[PDB]
Amino acid sequence: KTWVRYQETLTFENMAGVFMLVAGGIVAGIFLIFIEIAYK
Amino acid sequence: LASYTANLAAFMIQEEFVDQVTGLSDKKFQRPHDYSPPFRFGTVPNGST
Ligand SMILES: *[C@@H]1O[C@H](CO)[C@@H](O)[C@H](O)[C@H]1NC(C)=O
Repeated sequence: KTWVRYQETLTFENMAGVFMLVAGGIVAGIFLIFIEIAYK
Repeated sequence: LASYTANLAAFMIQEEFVDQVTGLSDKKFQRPHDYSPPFRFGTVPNGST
């Protein structure tokens, strides 16, 4: 219990690049929407 | 949704197993009235155990 027994997939993997890519798509898409507002 | 269903399927695949008693010094080994089913265990008679 002093040394032997004492020692020292998930959703974090499939969220980071997806969140950053959707965030970059939103940042590009807002500018494209303002270009379309300037078009109409 | 696809990622969450894949997570549930992989968590079924990553199948661990908990145990009822994980120690000879268990609190269940004090009194079987501590929980609602009184469990039972014996030994061999006249044995070294
Ligand atoms: C165990 O020990 C007792 C001691 O009296 C003996 O009578 C009996 O025959 C032995 N056999 C059993 C039940 O294991």
